[PDB]
Amino acid sequence: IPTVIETTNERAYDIYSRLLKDRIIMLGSQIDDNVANSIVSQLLFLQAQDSEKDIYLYINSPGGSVTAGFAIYDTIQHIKPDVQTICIGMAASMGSFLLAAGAKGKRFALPNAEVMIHQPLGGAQGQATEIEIAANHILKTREKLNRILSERTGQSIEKIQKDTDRDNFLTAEEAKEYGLIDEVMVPET
Amino acid sequence: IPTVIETTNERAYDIYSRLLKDRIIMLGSQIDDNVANSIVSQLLFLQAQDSEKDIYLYINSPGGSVTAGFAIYDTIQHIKPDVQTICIGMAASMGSFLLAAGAKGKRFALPNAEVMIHQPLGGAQGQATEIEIAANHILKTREKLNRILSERTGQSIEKIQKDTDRDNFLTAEEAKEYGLIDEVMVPE
Amino acid sequence: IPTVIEERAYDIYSRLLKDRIIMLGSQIDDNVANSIVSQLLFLQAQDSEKDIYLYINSPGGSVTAGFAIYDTIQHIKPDVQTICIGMAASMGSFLLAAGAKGKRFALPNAEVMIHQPLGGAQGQATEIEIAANHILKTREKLNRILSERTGQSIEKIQKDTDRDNFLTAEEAKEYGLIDEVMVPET
Amino acid sequence: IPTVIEERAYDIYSRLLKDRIIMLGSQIDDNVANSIVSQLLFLQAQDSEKDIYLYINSPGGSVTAGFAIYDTIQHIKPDVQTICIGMAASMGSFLLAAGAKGKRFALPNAEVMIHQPLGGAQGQATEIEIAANHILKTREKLNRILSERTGQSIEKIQKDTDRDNFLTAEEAKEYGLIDEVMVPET
Amino acid sequence: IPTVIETTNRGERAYDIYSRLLKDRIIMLGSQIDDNVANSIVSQLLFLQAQDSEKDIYLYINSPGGSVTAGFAIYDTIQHIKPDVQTICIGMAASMGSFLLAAGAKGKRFALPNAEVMIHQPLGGAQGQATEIEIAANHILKTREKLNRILSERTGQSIEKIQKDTDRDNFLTAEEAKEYGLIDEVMVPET
Amino acid sequence: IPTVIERAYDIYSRLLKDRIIMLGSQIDDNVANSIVSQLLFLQAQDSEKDIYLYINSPGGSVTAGFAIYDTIQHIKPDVQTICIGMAASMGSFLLAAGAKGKRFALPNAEVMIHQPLGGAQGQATEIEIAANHILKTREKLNRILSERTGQSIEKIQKDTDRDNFLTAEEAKEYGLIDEVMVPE
Amino acid sequence: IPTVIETTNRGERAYDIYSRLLKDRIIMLGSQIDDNVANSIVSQLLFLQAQDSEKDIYLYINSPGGSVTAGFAIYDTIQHIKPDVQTICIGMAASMGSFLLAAGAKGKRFALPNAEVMIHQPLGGAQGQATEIEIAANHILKTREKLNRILSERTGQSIEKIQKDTDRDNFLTAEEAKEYGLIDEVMVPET
Amino acid sequence: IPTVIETTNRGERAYDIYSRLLKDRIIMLGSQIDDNVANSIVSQLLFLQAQDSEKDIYLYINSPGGSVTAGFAIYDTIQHIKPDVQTICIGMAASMGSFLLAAGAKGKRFALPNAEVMIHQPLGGAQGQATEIEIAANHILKTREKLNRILSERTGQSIEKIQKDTDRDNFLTAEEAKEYGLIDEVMVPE
Amino acid sequence: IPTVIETTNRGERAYDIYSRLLKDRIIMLGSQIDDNVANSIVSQLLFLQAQDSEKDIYLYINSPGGSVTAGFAIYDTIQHIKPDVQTICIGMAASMGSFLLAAGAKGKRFALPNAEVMIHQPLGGAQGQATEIEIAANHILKTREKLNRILSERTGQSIEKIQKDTDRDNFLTAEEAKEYGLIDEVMVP
Ligand SMILES: CC(C)C[C@H]1C(=O)N(Cc2cccc3ccccc23)C[C@@H]2N(C(=O)NCc3ccccc3)CCC(=O)N21
Ligand SMILES: CC(C)C[C@H]1C(=O)N(Cc2cccc3ccccc23)C[C@@H]2N(C(=O)NCc3ccccc3)CCC(=O)N21
Ligand SMILES: CC(C)C[C@H]1C(=O)N(Cc2cccc3ccccc23)C[C@@H]2N(C(=O)NCc3ccccc3)CCC(=O)N21
Ligand SMILES: CC(C)C[C@H]1C(=O)N(Cc2cccc3ccccc23)C[C@@H]2N(C(=O)NCc3ccccc3)CCC(=O)N21
Ligand SMILES: CC(C)C[C@H]1C(=O)N(Cc2cccc3ccccc23)C[C@@H]2N(C(=O)NCc3ccccc3)CCC(=O)N21
Ligand SMILES: CC(C)C[C@H]1C(=O)N(Cc2cccc3ccccc23)C[C@@H]2N(C(=O)NCc3ccccc3)CCC(=O)N21
Ligand SMILES: CC(C)C[C@H]1C(=O)N(Cc2cccc3ccccc23)C[C@@H]2N(C(=O)NCc3ccccc3)CCC(=O)N21
Ligand SMILES: CC(C)C[C@H]1C(=O)N(Cc2cccc3ccccc23)C[C@@H]2N(C(=O)NCc3ccccc3)CCC(=O)N21
Ligand SMILES: CC(C)C[C@H]1C(=O)N(Cc2cccc3ccccc23)C[C@@H]2N(C(=O)NCc3ccccc3)CCC(=O)N21
Repeated sequence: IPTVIETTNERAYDIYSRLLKDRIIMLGSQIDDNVANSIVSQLLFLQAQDSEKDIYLYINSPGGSVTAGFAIYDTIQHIKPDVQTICIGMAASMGSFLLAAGAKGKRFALPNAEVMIHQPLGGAQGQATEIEIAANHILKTREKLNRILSERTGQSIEKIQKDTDRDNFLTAEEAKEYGLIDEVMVPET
Repeated sequence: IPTVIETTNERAYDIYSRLLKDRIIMLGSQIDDNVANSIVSQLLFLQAQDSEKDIYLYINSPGGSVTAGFAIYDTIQHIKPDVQTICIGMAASMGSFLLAAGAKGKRFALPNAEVMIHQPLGGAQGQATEIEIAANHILKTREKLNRILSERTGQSIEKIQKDTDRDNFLTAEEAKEYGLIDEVMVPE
Repeated sequence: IPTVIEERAYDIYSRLLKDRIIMLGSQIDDNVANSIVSQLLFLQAQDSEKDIYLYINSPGGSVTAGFAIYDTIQHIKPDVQTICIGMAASMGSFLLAAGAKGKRFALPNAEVMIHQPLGGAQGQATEIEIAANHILKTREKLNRILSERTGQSIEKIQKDTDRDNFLTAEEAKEYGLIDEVMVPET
Repeated sequence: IPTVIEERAYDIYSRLLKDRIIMLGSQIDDNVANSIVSQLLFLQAQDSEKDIYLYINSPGGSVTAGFAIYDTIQHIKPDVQTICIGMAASMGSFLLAAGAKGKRFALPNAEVMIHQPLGGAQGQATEIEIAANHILKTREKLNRILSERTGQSIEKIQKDTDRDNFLTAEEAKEYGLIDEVMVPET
Repeated sequence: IPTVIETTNRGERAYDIYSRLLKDRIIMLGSQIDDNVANSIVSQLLFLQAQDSEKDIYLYINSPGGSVTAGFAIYDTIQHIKPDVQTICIGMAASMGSFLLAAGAKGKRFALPNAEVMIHQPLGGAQGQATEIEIAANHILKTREKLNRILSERTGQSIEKIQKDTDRDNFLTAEEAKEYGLIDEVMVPET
Repeated sequence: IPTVIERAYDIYSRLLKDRIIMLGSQIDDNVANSIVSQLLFLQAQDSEKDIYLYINSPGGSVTAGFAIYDTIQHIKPDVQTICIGMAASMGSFLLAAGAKGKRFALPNAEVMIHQPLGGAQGQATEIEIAANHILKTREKLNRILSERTGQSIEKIQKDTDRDNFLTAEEAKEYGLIDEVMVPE
Repeated sequence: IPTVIETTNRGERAYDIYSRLLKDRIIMLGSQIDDNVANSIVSQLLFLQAQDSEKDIYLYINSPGGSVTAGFAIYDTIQHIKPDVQTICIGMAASMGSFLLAAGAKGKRFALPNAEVMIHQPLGGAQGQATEIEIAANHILKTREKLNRILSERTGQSIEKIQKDTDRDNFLTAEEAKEYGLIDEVMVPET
Repeated sequence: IPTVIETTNRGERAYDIYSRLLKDRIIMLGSQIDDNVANSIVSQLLFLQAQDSEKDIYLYINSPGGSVTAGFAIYDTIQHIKPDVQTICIGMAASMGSFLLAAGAKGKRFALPNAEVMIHQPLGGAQGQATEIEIAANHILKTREKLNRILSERTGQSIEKIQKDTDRDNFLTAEEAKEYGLIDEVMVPE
Repeated sequence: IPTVIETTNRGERAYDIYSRLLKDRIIMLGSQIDDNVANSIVSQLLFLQAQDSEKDIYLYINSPGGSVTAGFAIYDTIQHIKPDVQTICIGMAASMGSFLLAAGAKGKRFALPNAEVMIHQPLGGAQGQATEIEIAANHILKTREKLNRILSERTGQSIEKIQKDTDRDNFLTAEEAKEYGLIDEVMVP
């Protein structure tokens, strides 16, 4: 991880910390509780710095913990600044959920980025009533995810259910048509 | 596993095979598909030998596969002879279910034998709809087990549900009172 | 595994085989298939008229090994009865359905399950394609034969095998996988 | 593995061997080959006129062990029928094709697969060269014999074995690996 | 990792050797491409643009390749930014590494004389139900078409030729890579 | 392993009744002891009649191989050697050790010859001892192969330096076998 | 392990090949010498004596050696019994295996032409306190003196030569073993 | 890894011992050659050129070799840059390590008296289908020709002799390496 | 590993204890000799020469030995540089460690009273074809002759005596090492 030195009228930054100085947050790995806590803490801090200016959330993630994902989601919605979401490389599972949770009109993906949507994965072991509890829980968390995706894509709950049943790979352009993003970010002129 | 000799007008038997000659079947281990297939085959054979005479099912088992258990259960009910069930040492899970499935009035347990009843155990991993399928399945299998236990003990489905929620250890005497067995087999 | 004696000594499974009963009681692999195939061919040579009884308590297994058993059942002259006791799943329930017309049974609390075939593929994109085309062609093949023997449509079987589908013995009868639920005697 | 009594007692596979049926039902290694070879030589000594039946349900295996079986089949006087049930892949399908002319069969839903031989090489560049030359020479050898026995060209076999190639029984007949699909009575 | 110290009029700065290369707009892609490596490269590229949107960037490539998806994070970011990104293959560029070598700015894709370039199909895996394997197979095949289409655009070779030539591992010399269109020049040694 | 009845025999034991010995696996001390015991027994049964040694082996222990070799040479009967499938390393050595004019291979059988493999670990003088030993055992093997193929020690050394795969026909030309056993 | 059936005037008996050799007073020492192998060989020797105390016994040796203690179980039993025990080295006799080769009856110790004979010191181990290591070291050294003394008696070589010659691994040809006194003759083929 | 502190006119600067050697244009190739080691050495070489394109660079070699590809990253970068790169074998230079020893600037390839130089063929592996093994075999053989050709150019020995001499492991003394042409001089004590 | 601070009147510096010893021209060879340890020691020796080509260097040795090749990297660099390199065995010097102890500047090779010196043959391994084993055996034997020749030169003992004496592990007291010629004096308190 390289270091960059910025000159003034000189401060040293690791490249990711430097991006954070310009209000860019990197969600570039599997989403676990650690990654969520860091992103949450960055979002809260960037608000305290400036509650008006845009934040940029870079997403290259295969997804991960639903619950950790919702830590990030709730914090994005809570804070005053618009949070732009930009999918580069890949956004899958909770990663593509969070891609869709970006501020209205500021959800992007670069041309060859990969977006995937599916159902949540989990597990249950033990007594029949314990398995029932876990099954009811993961199903309730599927309804919750599907409801919010419906709100933010404009697709129906019924269509999202059908389309998330098995792994569903989308192109950037297909993600735009679906409502997961607003624009495909074309290269500059 | 020792060998014994029978005389008459002489054959060598391993001790378990000799018990089988006197219509005694040993269910003495964890119930898996192998054990079930052997017990099923023994039951069918003993019927062909004599469709009138009683069969004796010895049970010292912690239970095991529900499906394999129901292979034994259905075969017991299907055949013409009465199948006595005798719990010695321990009958737990599907083992105690099968103890209760013995012929009416011929379900026994020795004084210090342990009987335990509980819910079926399982597992599910993967997508939400896959976990749903597995959960619906194990719950349907619970209703099925509870319904048959109700029929054979005389207890209500509601009471069996409550009483199987956690592990429930019973004495032989308590098992009699519950309806899982008919008598505690007293000594000379 | 106990021994029974009638002047001749038999292990219990071999004694069942003397009365034309074959035990399919485990995961279906190439060994189990070869044994069952060999038993079926032998029972035909003993008597080509008399019924054979195929006991099924199996979670299924190899599709290819399953089709060894299937083809041999169809090839031989005797009717092969199929009787599901405990559980018949995957290729086990396929073979349950392959029994002679009108002689496919299940006992009351037996469990029947149907689903799609499972497999794997690893390597280059064209290698994965080959494996994917293969498992899909083997799904069509299984679905076609199940359609023929249950009387259900290929389209319905596809829908119904998409995820694991547990059936009661009675539900299996209604579906056409078996002909009768074998009730207890009098 | 069940026992049948005919009084002489036989394990089911040994009984099949009494009727000149040899089971090739597993991965082909040196053990399996040695057993099959020994069975073939014995059956010849019993009767050099009567047909032998080689059952094949194998994913293949050792090329060299395979050629032990192949050479022994060709050497002995009796015709060796080959019958693919379930699956014949790799060296298994090679041996299926090596059966006596006009007596190579497969049951309707049996699976036949052909591909190139698999191997490995590790060490110095000249050691890898030696191993590479060797496996390539053994590919030419296999392809040449398959060409002779199917009637297909060496060039077509090379193209068709490049990647895994799954065939139906009917497709195997058209290809020349077998002479006929063994239909049931109906 | 060696530290070097630079001297100026406002002070001395200490740099790890790689960070010092980054100060001169040189980015090191020198390992298996995973999501971490991609995120770092992307972040470097975005930063170097903000420093100066006119000046060239130099992407050193010694990589066996790796994640296709992580590779496309780097690719899309190269194309998006204003500066030309030079690509220089030293030692080896294979799989997604050679793809990215070809994605350098037109006329500024280089390889040193004894560098190794390899092209092949993407690798993957699938396990489970037949319809799950179908999905994965369709996906990796669509990703092959996507890679082949872009390689066609940037080498000038046809999609049909790239398909044939990537079927199995295909090792190229630097000179062969030039002829193929993966690079523009073999970088000869100086005077 | 199937049983045949004539008196019940496992298939390999039945081959032994007709003086056929199976060398069908990696050569270790167990396999050698069995083969040696079979050879001594078959001599006691009949010291005139031929013995048939089937070979489908990748080779193995040099020392165990020489147990079989010395016993073949010692006994009165001719021991035919027949390579089916594969004969490599000590397996191809033993193929060559068959009675003069009765060394065969079937058409697609594989014969391979190479140097002996080994290992040494510890002090410099311990490695020296092990190196001298494996080199002396190479000379020994090369000398006997020279005697039985008719090739020179120098040519065998060159030809065994790296793995050398031969066809049955090539093995005949080389002198490892006398004939390729054709089908009638 | 194959079965042979011997057909005679009193019967039809079936033998595993090794048991058949034992019927002709041939004992197989064909593996690593541990306590099991020793107990079997001892039991065979005692039985063959009870069968016939006049007739020769034949001890086949193809062994890399092993337990010294187990080896001395075999040695002492050979010396105790009345019959001569011939020893025949085929393939290899090493460590305690070559010791036992030398322990055969005087004039009846053989090796086939390409058999390998090796002699060396006993191997062992010690771990723990200094006085425990001392005990183990004294023990293995006394056991070396014991082996060397008996080898001296049976080869005719001096204790001091055996010590020098067993210091490192010492490989001998059959012919060299004859010259050394470990065997009496190299068994040459018929003619 | 110890730290040394220097005193000058622009400060008092702390260096890890290896970084201090780099300040005097000395690069340490002291481990198995993998892609990391190559990238570091390449980056050091490019930096030392930018510092001063006239002054000599010193490449210390104590390596058993390693990746051929990574080795050629170092080789090509040495040849590309303007400064002479001296090569000095201390302890051991084997496989790609001895190749790089030979790639030093003409007349400035050294080895200390008891240093060990070894040359052999490249090692590799191949697993899978016959055509896959063919591809890998052709590749490692083409890479052998490539290495042999360059060694021929820099030692002055023929391609045929190098092939024969690299067939199995070949250990050389420093003096034998001089005679062979892998180095120019054995560096005697002062 | 503790830190010491040199508090002077001109320049306060912090040093890890080993780096501080290096400031006084003391090099620690205190572990198994591998290529890393050799490269570090070599680099220290070269640096100390550049600092002052007249002043003595002190090489502390507490090592069980290790790589012969790496050992000869250290040996050759000692002999090459202009300063005398003192060698001081404390605790233990074995294998290549005792070789390097003997390679110290004439008259400046020391050992403390209860230090342990051990000499033996080099250890190695060989696996594969007979000709490969031959090559490895010839190599380790040539390397033994090389070590024995240099030990002979620096102890004053004959090559024949060193061969005999290194055949098996040979433990020496400090005093015995002096008598042998591996060191010049036992450093008394
Ligand atoms: C609506 C709150 C934004 C306001 C309230 C509050 O509820 N929290 C709890 C709190 C803790 C962690 C994460 C959260 C995420 C979401 C919501 C709340 C979260 C802390 C917050 N503070 C703050 O933001 N300070 C700004 C700041 C300063 C320095 C670093 C980072 C942020 C401190 C003072 C205060 O009253 N609050
Ligand atoms: C009892 C018959 C009324 C049921 C019917 C049948 O469906 N099967 C299939 C079958 C196979 C395995 C296990 C089963 C368990 C339960 C029910 C069936 C089971 C076998 C049975 N046979 C039989 O008992 N023969 C006598 C016998 C002799 C020796 C051993 C065992 C049984 C063959 C003749 C016949 O019509 N049947
Ligand atoms: C189709 C045969 C019914 C007729 C024909 C044949 O095609 N095979 C091939 C063959 C081999 C193995 C398994 C098969 C499975 C299915 C179809 C074929 C299979 C063997 C068979 N034999 C036989 O049944 N013998 C009777 C027998 C006696 C005792 C045990 C087993 C079988 C030997 C004599 C003979 O001509 N045949
Ligand atoms: C047709 C003969 C000319 C073949 C010839 C021969 O070359 N071998 C070598 C040999 C050994 C093993 C496997 C082989 C496979 C193929 C060819 C050869 C094989 C043995 C064979 N014998 C035989 O068949 N005996 C009959 C028999 C009886 C009982 C069991 C098995 C075989 C013994 C007598 C004899 O001359 N021969
Ligand atoms: C061309 C605009 C669309 C760029 C736009 C934007 O979309 N992002 C998102 C973003 C995040 C990560 C990686 C990306 C890669 C490609 C595109 C976008 C990427 C950040 C960017 N910013 C910036 O460059 N700031 C300057 C800077 C300073 C120091 C380091 C890096 C960047 C912040 C200000 C701003 O409006 N944007
Ligand atoms: C032919 C004699 C020259 C051999 C002589 C001899 O020195 N041995 C030692 C001995 C043991 C093991 C393996 C050997 C292999 C090769 C040579 C020798 C081997 C065995 C042999 N015997 C024998 O053949 N008995 C016949 C027999 C019958 C049945 C089965 C096996 C052997 C016992 C009686 C006897 O004096 N001898
Ligand atoms: C020469 C007598 C001193 C032997 C004496 C004795 O000391 N033992 C102990 C004993 C046991 C095991 C192994 C030994 C090895 C060496 C010495 C002794 C060993 C057993 C022996 N017996 C016997 O040989 N019976 C005959 C026999 C029959 C069948 C098989 C084996 C032996 C029982 C009768 C008897 O008095 N003795
Ligand atoms: C010698 C010029 C002809 C090379 C040319 C070029 O092609 N590269 C690419 C490049 C990158 C990495 C490693 C390489 C290795 C070999 C060849 C090329 C390599 C970098 C170089 N730069 C430079 O040296 N900058 C100075 C510098 C400062 C600090 C440390 C290192 C270098 C940047 C400016 C520039 O145009 N170039
Ligand atoms: C009498 C000349 C032959 C010495 C000459 C040389 O050939 N090397 C190669 C070299 C590299 C690595 C390790 C070695 C170990 C032993 C011998 C040589 C070694 C280094 C030296 N330099 C120097 O000392 N610079 C001063 C310095 C400053 C800081 C730390 C170390 C040294 C660079 C300038 C120079 O011309 N030389």
